[PDB]
Amino acid sequence: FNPYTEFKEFSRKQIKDMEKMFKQYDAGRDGFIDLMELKLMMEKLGAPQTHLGLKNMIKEVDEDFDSKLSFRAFLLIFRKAAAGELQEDSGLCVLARLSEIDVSS
Ligand SMILES: [Ca+2]
Repeated sequence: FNPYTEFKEFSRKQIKDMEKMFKQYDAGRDGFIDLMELKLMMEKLGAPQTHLGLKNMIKEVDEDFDSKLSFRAFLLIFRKAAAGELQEDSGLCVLARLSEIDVSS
């Protein structure tokens, strides 16, 4: 898929930064962040989430029904963040905040 045409609100630098973080936490190297990998990510960032909380984070952006996060789903988190669509202090809000990738340009 082409992230550059699908997510025109982000510069190529920003998309590559997001790719850097995505790859860092896809420990399995399969191109997805699954529930267990996302559990570890939230722990490492210092904001651990419950079983079902993590499932709901994935559900919110998993528009392709992978039951895990593709890179498209990951970018969608930042799109929702940048557009004010995430619930205040929700798991996805916290992920985007603690990622250190600034989308509040
Ligand atoms: Ca993976």
